[PDB]
Amino acid sequence: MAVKKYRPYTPSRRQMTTADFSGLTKKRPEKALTEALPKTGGRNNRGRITSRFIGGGHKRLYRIIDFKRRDKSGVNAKVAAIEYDPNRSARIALLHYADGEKRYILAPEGLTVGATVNAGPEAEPKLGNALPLRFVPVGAVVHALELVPGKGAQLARSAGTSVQVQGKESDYVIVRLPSGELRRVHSECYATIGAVGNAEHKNIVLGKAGRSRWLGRKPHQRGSAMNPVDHPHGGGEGRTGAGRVPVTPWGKPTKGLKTRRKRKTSDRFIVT
Amino acid sequence: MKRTYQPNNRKRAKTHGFRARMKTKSGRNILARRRAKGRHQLTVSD
RNA sequence: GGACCGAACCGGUGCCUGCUGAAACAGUCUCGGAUGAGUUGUGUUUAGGAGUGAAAAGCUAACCGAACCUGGAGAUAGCUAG
RNA sequence: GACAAGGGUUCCUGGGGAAGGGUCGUCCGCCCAGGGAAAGUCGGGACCUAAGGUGAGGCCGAACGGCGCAGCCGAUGGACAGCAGGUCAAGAUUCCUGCACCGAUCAUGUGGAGUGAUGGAGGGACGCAUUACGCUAUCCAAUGCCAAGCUAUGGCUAUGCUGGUUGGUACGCUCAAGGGCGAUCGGGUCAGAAAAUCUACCGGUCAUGCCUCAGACGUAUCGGGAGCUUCCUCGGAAGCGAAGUUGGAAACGCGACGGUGCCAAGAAAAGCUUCUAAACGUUGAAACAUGAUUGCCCGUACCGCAAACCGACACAGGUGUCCGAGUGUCAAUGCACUAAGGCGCGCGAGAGAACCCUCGUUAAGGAACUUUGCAAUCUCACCCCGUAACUUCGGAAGAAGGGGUCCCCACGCUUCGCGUGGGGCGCAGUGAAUAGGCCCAGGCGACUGUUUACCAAAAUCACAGCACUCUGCCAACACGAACAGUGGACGUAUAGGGUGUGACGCCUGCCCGGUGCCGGAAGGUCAAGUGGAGCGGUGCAAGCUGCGAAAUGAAGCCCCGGUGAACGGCGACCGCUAAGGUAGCGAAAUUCCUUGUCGGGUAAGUUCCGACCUGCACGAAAGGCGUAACGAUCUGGGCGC
RNA sequence: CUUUACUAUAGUCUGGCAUUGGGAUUCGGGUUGAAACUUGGAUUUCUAACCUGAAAAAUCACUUUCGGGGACCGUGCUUGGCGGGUA
Ligand SMILES: [Mg+2]
Ligand SMILES: [Mg+2]
Ligand SMILES: [Mg+2]
Ligand SMILES: [Mg+2]
Ligand SMILES: [Mg+2]
Ligand SMILES: [Mg+2]
Ligand SMILES: [Mg+2]
Ligand SMILES: [Mg+2]
Ligand SMILES: [Mg+2]
Ligand SMILES: [Mg+2]
Ligand SMILES: [Mg+2]
Ligand SMILES: [Mg+2]
Ligand SMILES: [Mg+2]
Ligand SMILES: [Mg+2]
Ligand SMILES: [Mg+2]
Ligand SMILES: [Mg+2]
Ligand SMILES: [Mg+2]
Ligand SMILES: [Mg+2]
Ligand SMILES: [Mg+2]
Ligand SMILES: [Mg+2]
Ligand SMILES: [Mg+2]
Ligand SMILES: [Mg+2]
Ligand SMILES: [Mg+2]
Ligand SMILES: [Mg+2]
Ligand SMILES: [Mg+2]
Ligand SMILES: [Mg+2]
Ligand SMILES: [Mg+2]
Ligand SMILES: [Mg+2]
Ligand SMILES: [Mg+2]
Ligand SMILES: [Mg+2]
Ligand SMILES: [Mg+2]
Ligand SMILES: [Mg+2]
Ligand SMILES: [Mg+2]
Ligand SMILES: [Mg+2]
Ligand SMILES: [Mg+2]
Ligand SMILES: [Mg+2]
Ligand SMILES: [Mg+2]
Ligand SMILES: [Mg+2]
Ligand SMILES: [Mg+2]
Ligand SMILES: [Mg+2]
Ligand SMILES: [Mg+2]
Ligand SMILES: [Mg+2]
Ligand SMILES: [Mg+2]
Ligand SMILES: [Mg+2]
Ligand SMILES: [Mg+2]
Ligand SMILES: [Mg+2]
Ligand SMILES: [Mg+2]
Ligand SMILES: [Mg+2]
Ligand SMILES: [Mg+2]
Ligand SMILES: [Mg+2]
Ligand SMILES: [Mg+2]
Ligand SMILES: [Mg+2]
Ligand SMILES: [Mg+2]
Ligand SMILES: [Mg+2]
Ligand SMILES: [Mg+2]
Ligand SMILES: [Mg+2]
Ligand SMILES: [Mg+2]
Ligand SMILES: [Mg+2]
Ligand SMILES: [Mg+2]
Ligand SMILES: [Mg+2]
Ligand SMILES: [Mg+2]
Ligand SMILES: [Mg+2]
Ligand SMILES: [Mg+2]
Ligand SMILES: [Mg+2]
Ligand SMILES: [Mg+2]
Ligand SMILES: [Mg+2]
Ligand SMILES: [Mg+2]
Ligand SMILES: [Mg+2]
Ligand SMILES: [Mg+2]
Ligand SMILES: [Mg+2]
Ligand SMILES: [Mg+2]
Ligand SMILES: [Mg+2]
Ligand SMILES: [Mg+2]
Ligand SMILES: [Mg+2]
Ligand SMILES: [Mg+2]
Ligand SMILES: [Mg+2]
Ligand SMILES: [Mg+2]
Ligand SMILES: [Mg+2]
Ligand SMILES: [Mg+2]
Ligand SMILES: [Mg+2]
Ligand SMILES: [Mg+2]
Ligand SMILES: [Mg+2]
Ligand SMILES: [Mg+2]
Ligand SMILES: [Mg+2]
Ligand SMILES: [Mg+2]
Ligand SMILES: [Mg+2]
Ligand SMILES: [Mg+2]
Ligand SMILES: [Mg+2]
Ligand SMILES: [Mg+2]
Ligand SMILES: [Mg+2]
Ligand SMILES: [Mg+2]
Ligand SMILES: [Mg+2]
Ligand SMILES: [Mg+2]
Ligand SMILES: [Mg+2]
Ligand SMILES: [Mg+2]
Ligand SMILES: [Mg+2]
Ligand SMILES: [Mg+2]
Ligand SMILES: [Mg+2]
Ligand SMILES: [Mg+2]
Ligand SMILES: [Mg+2]
Ligand SMILES: [Mg+2]
Ligand SMILES: [Mg+2]
Ligand SMILES: [Mg+2]
Ligand SMILES: [Mg+2]
Ligand SMILES: [Mg+2]
Ligand SMILES: [Mg+2]
Ligand SMILES: [Mg+2]
Ligand SMILES: [Mg+2]
Ligand SMILES: [Mg+2]
Ligand SMILES: [Mg+2]
Repeated sequence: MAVKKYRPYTPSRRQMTTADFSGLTKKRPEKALTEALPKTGGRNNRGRITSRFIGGGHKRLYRIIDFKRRDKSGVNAKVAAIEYDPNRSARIALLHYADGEKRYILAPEGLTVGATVNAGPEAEPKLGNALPLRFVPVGAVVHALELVPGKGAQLARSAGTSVQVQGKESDYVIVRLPSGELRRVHSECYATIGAVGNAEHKNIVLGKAGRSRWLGRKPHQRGSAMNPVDHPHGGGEGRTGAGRVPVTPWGKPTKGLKTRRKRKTSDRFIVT
Repeated sequence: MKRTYQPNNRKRAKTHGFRARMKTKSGRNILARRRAKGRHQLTVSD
């Protein structure tokens, strides 16, 4: 449950908090599993800014992860290491397969180095066993859930997030997302036992400005600073609160933005 | 007092190029517009 | 260690000088940052109701509350000159 | 001093004197002519890939066109074989001299068997800071060696002065820090599309061990070397050649991919090593050295922190990297003086008026100047002693304040010196140069940071932190001719978008009536459209036709409820409108009257501080009130000068 | 430049009509108290359209073997609202 606060030897560093480590094996991301071509770049695409800010930050390398894990079903694997992965906010496990191939999976909370893990439907609900929902015990907490059979795990891979399994109704199993939403997923969908690691990422105090910058830049402009031309809230004589509050190109806070869709009848209680 | 013109050949040639003006219709227009009145010697000769 | 003093470098606080300038924005002295949100080389990408902007309506090739060029075009001118 | 850009004969030689040159000009970067530039090894290509640019097919669009996997293009990076000298007036890792290496091809002998892909694997392969050990470049010393000379004005007569003091290659049982390596049998098919004798995984078996030379040394050899010599066509040509010691210092370079620590977690691809598929050969393979033969394309002169590049000038401006010596001064690329080298800035001479710029000193006084101590002093380096309120216990702090500093001798120590004692000198000893004036109060912002290129650097903006709210993943959201594509994101509510607030601490009240927003089965209105009673036109008629309402018809407003870290509101004499101010603050960056009234400070204070409060028109995330530290911020005051 | 000035409009919500099909249930009813040619509505469901993901074949294309969604969505036409985002 370590953090590492600092002394106040600088003006900063008092509030500053970093993360904890030594659960992380010293080893590099190693050979091509990574095959890392993040080539970090701002929101640009066809040449214009789409998602604002995000203009810089430290050079990274993407480590490819196996999200579906279907093919390795019925095959033993033993945890090798736990490594630091940027652009994740979760630890990732290395292991090795019985056939000798190495991959990456995200690291659930409480997974020690050297644990024997087995993917597939027949697997015991030990931590990290990658089995379908139909075979998931009632109310048990899992993560890394597939939204649809095949594809990958689109549900709850961020740190500390989990999805408990509500009682299955049809071949669709009811589940509860970490936003507190209820859903319906095919029982043909895999999931991984337990909750994500990295302790509570949330309470790391993130130092001062520029620690932001170690990551996506985002100076984040506050359009009421801006001139009328640039932004609606802009304009004024001295400080002025709003007058309206649609933003930034009209719109508003509140005012639910989701279209009326076919996924909506697979949905249970959109309210929070 | 750094000025506007920082010569850098092959930048000069990358834009402005005969090769360049050929790739698009808009410059290709300009090209054949210059071949016309204005018996001009133009583009990558200069 | 967005710590301190201080060169390189990056920057422009104050006074002056300069004002047909040495210079279409500088010079001396002074001052700020000087391992960070640092400085900068090369190649490249984004533009005119458009881009960029730690946000002045700033910058977008020495005059940007809408760049330049060519065209409509001898725009129109209840106004001024001749 | 050497390069990269960029410039384009500006270089060298011989001429010239119109113009260009801020004067002149016999001169030049100007004019005429002529000459000069040499590569298998350096940089680029015949190799590789990043961003980005392309892009058959493919996906989309009134057209022109927009996308996009593979592949291709693309150095700013990867990969890759030579050094030492000599020298045209003008080129040199290019030419020649000496010695060397690399590939390709073939011949000869060894070997007489396997070779090894457009495919697999190994590896190429990467961060920031700090740091131990060995070394070199490289510089320093001398009564070390070599060479040449001379005796200056008082002295020296060398133990003085001056200069020089090794580079390459080969070998060597020599010295040597430092640096990285497990080896091998077997198993499992589910791994790498099959393969594999390769890699991965699983299981077994045996300090030291190996491999490596940075660099030192010795011998040899090829260079170079202070100068010496003779010739001289005006000043240069040819020939000769000495010794290379001991002691010290030392990198950002080499030994390396070293050691440790840290969080923000630090390219790709070919060459390269191993392995099979297919194929050829299983008597003439692979491998080795041994000669021979062969070695293409482009760049290379000159300027290059600048009269040669960008600035209209032979322009006080700007331009990326590398090298950048000595003496002194803790250190240093600082400062002063100097070496090698380069230069005195292309008008000149006199005069020594006013005024003007940039400076030096100043009697007594010491801010009285003035909007303001603006400007300019004083202060200054290192060592020692010493040092406040307040504080988030880091700080404030170099708080202020005081002393020391030079030369000689003796002594002690870890001897580039330092300490102690004694002595000497000057007005004075960081003796010249580079180096803070300080303090008490406030206002604003916490903080480092950012901003109006060319009048504003701040109290603006950002900021960590906090809150509301959207978004379940072809996410919300943004670009877009487009059911194309991409960004969000190869992210998945500890995530992403928007909004306002702005360390931290104590906190954040009252009022939803109106506006917005979320949730709202009755009911009111409501479009096209289904339906089409009936009224009319024409024809003799069958019929063809012009309108055309009840009912039914969606989202929306009207109506109901809620929601204020939503827009907002909490004195147009109380006047009624949903309510009328919880703390905290208040003559405030808010105050009209106003120089409010007291108090503090001054000899005298419209300012500043403290009170009060009667708040013209403070007030709780347009946040309220505090706050150590920070500030080329703004305000008032003191010492010092 | 602004907004509860005027007016249109990108955008967006919504009804109808195509793409777009089948079957059960129910109510409304016609043509020959049920039978039944049936015509539509509503919920429900299936699956050939259509969308979409994994598999040695990265964007695609396929026999595909498949897995999910599925008459919705998306898209063309039209109806009404909203619309300083823009003009
Ligand atoms: Mg601690
Ligand atoms: Mg924009
Ligand atoms: Mg946070
Ligand atoms: Mg923010
Ligand atoms: Mg503004
Ligand atoms: Mg606007
Ligand atoms: Mg506003
Ligand atoms: Mg205001
Ligand atoms: Mg927008
Ligand atoms: Mg020509
Ligand atoms: Mg050419
Ligand atoms: Mg020209
Ligand atoms: Mg610092
Ligand atoms: Mg300090
Ligand atoms: Mg600036
Ligand atoms: Mg400067
Ligand atoms: Mg300072
Ligand atoms: Mg606009
Ligand atoms: Mg110009
Ligand atoms: Mg301009
Ligand atoms: Mg204009
Ligand atoms: Mg006219
Ligand atoms: Mg006209
Ligand atoms: Mg007119
Ligand atoms: Mg007219
Ligand atoms: Mg130079
Ligand atoms: Mg050139
Ligand atoms: Mg040339
Ligand atoms: Mg010359
Ligand atoms: Mg000459
Ligand atoms: Mg002349
Ligand atoms: Mg002439
Ligand atoms: Mg002249
Ligand atoms: Mg000459
Ligand atoms: Mg040669
Ligand atoms: Mg290529
Ligand atoms: Mg690529
Ligand atoms: Mg394209
Ligand atoms: Mg591409
Ligand atoms: Mg290069
Ligand atoms: Mg080479
Ligand atoms: Mg090369
Ligand atoms: Mg010569
Ligand atoms: Mg030369
Ligand atoms: Mg040479
Ligand atoms: Mg043989
Ligand atoms: Mg073999
Ligand atoms: Mg060392
Ligand atoms: Mg001596
Ligand atoms: Mg000597
Ligand atoms: Mg020797
Ligand atoms: Mg360097
Ligand atoms: Mg190291
Ligand atoms: Mg390739
Ligand atoms: Mg075979
Ligand atoms: Mg040269
Ligand atoms: Mg000049
Ligand atoms: Mg001159
Ligand atoms: Mg100049
Ligand atoms: Mg510079
Ligand atoms: Mg040096
Ligand atoms: Mg020096
Ligand atoms: Mg020194
Ligand atoms: Mg100096
Ligand atoms: Mg010079
Ligand atoms: Mg002169
Ligand atoms: Mg002066
Ligand atoms: Mg005096
Ligand atoms: Mg005094
Ligand atoms: Mg006065
Ligand atoms: Mg006075
Ligand atoms: Mg001053
Ligand atoms: Mg000074
Ligand atoms: Mg203390
Ligand atoms: Mg202070
Ligand atoms: Mg005395
Ligand atoms: Mg004394
Ligand atoms: Mg001194
Ligand atoms: Mg002086
Ligand atoms: Mg106060
Ligand atoms: Mg005041
Ligand atoms: Mg500030
Ligand atoms: Mg500072
Ligand atoms: Mg300015
Ligand atoms: Mg300024
Ligand atoms: Mg799409
Ligand atoms: Mg995308
Ligand atoms: Mg603010
Ligand atoms: Mg109520
Ligand atoms: Mg008063
Ligand atoms: Mg007043
Ligand atoms: Mg008094
Ligand atoms: Mg006074
Ligand atoms: Mg008074
Ligand atoms: Mg005054
Ligand atoms: Mg005043
Ligand atoms: Mg007061
Ligand atoms: Mg409130
Ligand atoms: Mg407020
Ligand atoms: Mg306010
Ligand atoms: Mg505030
Ligand atoms: Mg306050
Ligand atoms: Mg600052
Ligand atoms: Mg001021
Ligand atoms: Mg003052
Ligand atoms: Mg006194
Ligand atoms: Mg529309
Ligand atoms: Mg309409
Ligand atoms: Mg308008
Ligand atoms: Mg309107």
